[PDB]
Amino acid sequence: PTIQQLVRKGRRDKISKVKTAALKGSPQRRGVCTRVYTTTPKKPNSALRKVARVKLTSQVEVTAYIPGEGHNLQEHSMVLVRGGRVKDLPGVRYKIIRGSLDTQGVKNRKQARSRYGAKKEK
Amino acid sequence: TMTDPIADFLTRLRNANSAYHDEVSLPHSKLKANIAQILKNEGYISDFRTEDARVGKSLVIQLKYGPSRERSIAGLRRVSKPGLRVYAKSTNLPRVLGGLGVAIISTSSGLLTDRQAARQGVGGEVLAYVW
RNA sequence: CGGGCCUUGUACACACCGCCCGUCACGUCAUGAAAGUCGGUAACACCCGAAGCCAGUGGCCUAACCCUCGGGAGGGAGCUGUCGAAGGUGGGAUCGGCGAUUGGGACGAAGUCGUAACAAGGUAGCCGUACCGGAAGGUGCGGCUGGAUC
RNA sequence: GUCUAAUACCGGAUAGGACCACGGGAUGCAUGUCUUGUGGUGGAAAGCGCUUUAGCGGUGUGGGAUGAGCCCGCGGCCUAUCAGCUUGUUGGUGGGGUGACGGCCUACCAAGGCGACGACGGGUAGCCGGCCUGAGAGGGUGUCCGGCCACACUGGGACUGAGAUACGGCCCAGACUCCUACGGGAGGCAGCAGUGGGGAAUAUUGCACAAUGGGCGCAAGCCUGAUGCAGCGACGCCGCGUGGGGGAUGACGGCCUUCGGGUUGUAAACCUCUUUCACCAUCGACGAAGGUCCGGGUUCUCUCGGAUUGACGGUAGGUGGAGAAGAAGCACCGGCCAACUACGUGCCAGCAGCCGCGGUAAUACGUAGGGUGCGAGCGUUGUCCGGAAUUACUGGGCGUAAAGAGCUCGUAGGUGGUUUGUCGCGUUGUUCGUGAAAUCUCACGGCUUAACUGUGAGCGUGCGGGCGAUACGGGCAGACUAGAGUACUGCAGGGGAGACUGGAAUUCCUGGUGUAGCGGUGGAAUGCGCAGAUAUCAGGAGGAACACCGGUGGCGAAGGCGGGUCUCUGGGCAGUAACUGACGCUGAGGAGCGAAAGCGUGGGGAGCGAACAGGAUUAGAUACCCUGGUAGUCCACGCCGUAAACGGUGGGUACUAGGUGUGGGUUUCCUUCCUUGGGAUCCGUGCCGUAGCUAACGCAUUAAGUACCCCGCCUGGGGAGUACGGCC
RNA sequence: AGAAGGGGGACCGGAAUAUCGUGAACACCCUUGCGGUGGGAGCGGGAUCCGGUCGCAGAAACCAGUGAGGAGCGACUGUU
Ligand SMILES: [Mg+2]
Ligand SMILES: [Mg+2]
Ligand SMILES: [Mg+2]
Ligand SMILES: [Mg+2]
Ligand SMILES: [Mg+2]
Ligand SMILES: [Mg+2]
Ligand SMILES: [Mg+2]
Ligand SMILES: [Mg+2]
Ligand SMILES: [Mg+2]
Ligand SMILES: [Mg+2]
Ligand SMILES: [Mg+2]
Ligand SMILES: [Mg+2]
Ligand SMILES: [Mg+2]
Ligand SMILES: [Mg+2]
Ligand SMILES: [Mg+2]
Ligand SMILES: [Mg+2]
Ligand SMILES: [Mg+2]
Ligand SMILES: [Mg+2]
Ligand SMILES: [Mg+2]
Ligand SMILES: [Mg+2]
Ligand SMILES: [Mg+2]
Ligand SMILES: [Mg+2]
Ligand SMILES: [Mg+2]
Ligand SMILES: [Mg+2]
Ligand SMILES: [Mg+2]
Ligand SMILES: [Mg+2]
Ligand SMILES: [Mg+2]
Ligand SMILES: [Mg+2]
Ligand SMILES: [Mg+2]
Ligand SMILES: [Mg+2]
Ligand SMILES: [Mg+2]
Ligand SMILES: [Mg+2]
Ligand SMILES: [Mg+2]
Ligand SMILES: [Mg+2]
Ligand SMILES: [Mg+2]
Ligand SMILES: [Mg+2]
Ligand SMILES: [Mg+2]
Ligand SMILES: [Mg+2]
Ligand SMILES: [Mg+2]
Ligand SMILES: [Mg+2]
Ligand SMILES: [Mg+2]
Ligand SMILES: [Mg+2]
Ligand SMILES: [Mg+2]
Ligand SMILES: [Mg+2]
Ligand SMILES: [Mg+2]
Ligand SMILES: [Mg+2]
Ligand SMILES: [Mg+2]
Ligand SMILES: [Mg+2]
Ligand SMILES: [Mg+2]
Ligand SMILES: [Mg+2]
Ligand SMILES: [Mg+2]
Ligand SMILES: [Mg+2]
Ligand SMILES: [Mg+2]
Ligand SMILES: [Mg+2]
Ligand SMILES: [Mg+2]
Ligand SMILES: [Mg+2]
Ligand SMILES: [Mg+2]
Ligand SMILES: [Mg+2]
Ligand SMILES: [Mg+2]
Ligand SMILES: [Mg+2]
Ligand SMILES: [Mg+2]
Ligand SMILES: [Mg+2]
Ligand SMILES: [Mg+2]
Ligand SMILES: [Mg+2]
Ligand SMILES: [Mg+2]
Ligand SMILES: [Mg+2]
Ligand SMILES: [Mg+2]
Ligand SMILES: [Mg+2]
Ligand SMILES: [Mg+2]
Ligand SMILES: [Mg+2]
Ligand SMILES: [Mg+2]
Ligand SMILES: [Mg+2]
Ligand SMILES: [Mg+2]
Ligand SMILES: [Mg+2]
Ligand SMILES: [Mg+2]
Ligand SMILES: [Mg+2]
Ligand SMILES: [Mg+2]
Ligand SMILES: [Mg+2]
Ligand SMILES: [Mg+2]
Ligand SMILES: [Mg+2]
Ligand SMILES: [Mg+2]
Ligand SMILES: [Mg+2]
Ligand SMILES: [Mg+2]
Ligand SMILES: [Mg+2]
Ligand SMILES: [Mg+2]
Repeated sequence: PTIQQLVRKGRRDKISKVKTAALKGSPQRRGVCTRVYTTTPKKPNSALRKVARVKLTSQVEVTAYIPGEGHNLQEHSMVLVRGGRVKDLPGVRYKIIRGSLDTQGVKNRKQARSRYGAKKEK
Repeated sequence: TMTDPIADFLTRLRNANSAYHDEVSLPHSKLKANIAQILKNEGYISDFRTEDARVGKSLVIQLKYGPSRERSIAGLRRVSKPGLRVYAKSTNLPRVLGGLGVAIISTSSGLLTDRQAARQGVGGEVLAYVW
């Protein structure tokens, strides 16, 4: 509008909010995984969800989802955490990768068998 | 106030062509006369000429229409603006409607359109596209 | 009380048994304030100042030259001042953290009190402002129609 | 403490490219540049070997080549919630210092320089050819390679030398590890490795100097973690395999089933054929018209032609032997999106990017089967671009969706009517130079093709010089009246300010009459009165607002403005064409004006009336209704600076059917037929409507149409016009 | 607010004959005066800069503010 207006003050793009935090440019980052527990989703989709309060190696604290069924995580398991946000829960924005240091792959997994962590067979 | 009588002239052209006016009158300037000359010899209008106005010169141009009531100009657009001047070299001249329209080019060789500018070898100011 | 036709208003469409506002209570999270407190950063002023360059002094040392053979000439060691990093002192600036206590916000649940708005929403509604009130809100003054009436 | 040299050191003689002074001769771009002359001063060196034409040196200088130093135009992040920064700072003189100009430093003198085109400051960051993405413009990024810069444990400084951030040099301070006999010393992997530590995460303490580049020596030769390679990581790209031709009774098994069958499926069994890759065996490299020795070479050179020299490496590669033989997994299948049935589970497990699925029949969870897409890869994450025309230059918008500042004036800036001549800065044409190499594109060439490489042609958009041009923009010197302003004559108006002043009405007071009610409501009550109320008459006090005119109207930038008179005063409109001659438009900031409420001081206070109180209503009633009633409303002077300050529509200008009102002028025809009719034109102000525009509503000559100039503003909703800071 | 917190301070010499600023004489010029123009002697004052010298110490003895931060009350000077 009135190109002189553009030269006095140029077009400046809207601030792109950082989609993922607590990891600081890290595709994955590990955490000591305190306070594993189970929480409820929103008004629809009434269920129980396995989440963990992770002290990440950015010296931060976040909430992560435990994908799949079953976990051996109690209070101090060295977990690897990546992105991915669940729709149902408000404060969940991260996911522990199954099949890492102290997160075993989900048992009895024969379909897709790379997510959730799983060797083929013996 | 009255800025860019070039755009004033071509907007008078647009408004009267859209209103199916046989003829338009406006102030005369040498640039307007040469623009009307280009419009003539490119075939977008019929004759133009000049009155003895009360002050200055008065430029009247006639608008040609087809056998039925179809516009001989499909539109037009000022391109060089007093708020933004646009210049084009002979090697990168604008192409109006891919060629079916023309662009008035101001050059050291005087006012001359896209074909003359390309095959004469100089570019420069691009006043408007008529098409 | 219910029903039908036309028009009007509507934020209702589960269709007024609709929708919907705000406190209060419960939970979670982000965040503001806060006596104070813990850090960082960059300067500034002054003090002390290494090495080091520079400017002065230089009895102690001395192979290149002269010489009257006595020595001399030329140089060196050593000593002081200016500037100077670091350090010290001080008062500010500035960026952060924590903080008893306190304030609002957002999201949550089938909680409590009302019913403020949407129909003339039951006192038309909104705007600014002022005062008042558990709370939505009420009222005054001016304004608007994003309301009405003749 | 003795003793010994040198191409180490010192002293000399001569030697112009030191100097000074005076001059010539050429050129300019000013301090200035070169070639010379005269005179007076000055400064350099060196030797080392020999088969008897083995050879290495040195010094003074003129010019090249190369490297470098410095300076400058342009370009390249965020931020004003950073507006005042600068004293050796700005300049000069005389000096010093430097290789060199230079406040680079110093004595003196003056008081200048930078900045809203963003100084100073805060935050972030190595920069680039490039790389990623995109149609491009753009956006992200700066990793391999290459160029430039900076640094070398942290901080400060000098030395040698042509050349110094002097990584593996020196001096000092500081922090850290080690030895000491405690006095004292040593060390700096961001070189090649490699170790520990952080992380989600990135490797061998290998070989060769075979080649090239480099260092040194007459040379052979020695050094080179440069370099060539080699090992490990699917880390990425490319290439190739894990068989092929037949092969139905369309076999078993599996799955589904409407129980007749379908599907896996020529896919299998079987026959037949050939061995890319892997296996064994063997030969065996190019990279070396190279590097040295010994025959001959007329000497420099050259080969007839003989020995020997490759880390890669017995590697790549050729050939023989054997037989389908040793070699496939990953993801997904509701829509985007290509790919479906069954069983197990039953808001549970769980899936998911999105919107959604699962609560007894799940194409959406787990398993099976089938299928799809891939394939030594397939998925998840993270990051970036795209889609996103959702920051819009290309390429967006602001009446009601987010968006016109409340209004105006005006600073910087942006922008600018008609015409003449010139400059040629922009613009534009051409050439020259540069725009390294590599990268990207085109064409060939070779590694078995490919990835990769090489060559030739584009790219290198930009910049500098010369020669053209002046149409447009810009500068200059002019001109014109059309925009703008002035003058003159008229005109309309609630435009503003001050003073005085008028009447109605309300309230109160004084009196006259007069008696029992008045008031108020949906109905009441509180309340007023019986001490004389309400009512009615007369007089008086006071305050506020100015009925009828009055309108749909007029005026004002907006907010707003009307009882009358007087005084002062602003703007607007029309006409004449008398004057100026573009003086215009807009306007970041800024300044002024700015309803009502509110605030300060002082007045005033009838009526009304936030608060308050009572009454009523009500479940409650902090309300609506009633009765009172304080601030306030009014005045003067300040402050506030906000409104649905709205046409929810910024200003200016030009153009684009009309129809009909109304307000203010001017002008022509029946002109005296008065008719104060008809027409034209200027400026308003409304309604309706065409084209056009719009999501629609609607706007529509007073645009929300068609265009141009300038400004303000928006980028999903909340959080929030809030916090923090700052200004008032 | 003298916020706080710092620095300098003595003597001698030079700058220094007009350094500078105060006061203004002999002898020259002009409307004749307790007059005016210049002129600068001696006499005092202050400040700076440079160099040197001395001590433990230069404000020299005597003299001569402690400062900062947070509350309560009272505004304040005053009065009892
Ligand atoms: Mg009927
Ligand atoms: Mg709460
Ligand atoms: Mg805080
Ligand atoms: Mg010293
Ligand atoms: Mg707290
Ligand atoms: Mg209500
Ligand atoms: Mg209400
Ligand atoms: Mg009600
Ligand atoms: Mg209501
Ligand atoms: Mg209100
Ligand atoms: Mg009230
Ligand atoms: Mg009102
Ligand atoms: Mg000897
Ligand atoms: Mg000699
Ligand atoms: Mg000599
Ligand atoms: Mg030699
Ligand atoms: Mg100086
Ligand atoms: Mg000088
Ligand atoms: Mg000099
Ligand atoms: Mg950095
Ligand atoms: Mg695109
Ligand atoms: Mg680089
Ligand atoms: Mg790197
Ligand atoms: Mg280190
Ligand atoms: Mg040197
Ligand atoms: Mg080293
Ligand atoms: Mg290394
Ligand atoms: Mg680790
Ligand atoms: Mg070598
Ligand atoms: Mg390698
Ligand atoms: Mg590989
Ligand atoms: Mg891997
Ligand atoms: Mg491939
Ligand atoms: Mg073979
Ligand atoms: Mg599909
Ligand atoms: Mg089922
Ligand atoms: Mg599934
Ligand atoms: Mg993703
Ligand atoms: Mg875009
Ligand atoms: Mg995206
Ligand atoms: Mg848009
Ligand atoms: Mg607009
Ligand atoms: Mg809006
Ligand atoms: Mg407006
Ligand atoms: Mg104006
Ligand atoms: Mg203006
Ligand atoms: Mg201006
Ligand atoms: Mg201009
Ligand atoms: Mg012009
Ligand atoms: Mg080929
Ligand atoms: Mg090829
Ligand atoms: Mg190539
Ligand atoms: Mg190139
Ligand atoms: Mg005019
Ligand atoms: Mg008036
Ligand atoms: Mg009266
Ligand atoms: Mg009264
Ligand atoms: Mg009476
Ligand atoms: Mg009475
Ligand atoms: Mg004139
Ligand atoms: Mg402004
Ligand atoms: Mg004002
Ligand atoms: Mg008021
Ligand atoms: Mg007041
Ligand atoms: Mg008050
Ligand atoms: Mg008062
Ligand atoms: Mg009341
Ligand atoms: Mg009450
Ligand atoms: Mg007044
Ligand atoms: Mg506002
Ligand atoms: Mg208004
Ligand atoms: Mg607005
Ligand atoms: Mg407009
Ligand atoms: Mg009109
Ligand atoms: Mg209309
Ligand atoms: Mg529109
Ligand atoms: Mg938002
Ligand atoms: Mg605020
Ligand atoms: Mg504040
Ligand atoms: Mg003090
Ligand atoms: Mg003295
Ligand atoms: Mg001294
Ligand atoms: Mg002493
Ligand atoms: Mg007291
Ligand atoms: Mg006192």
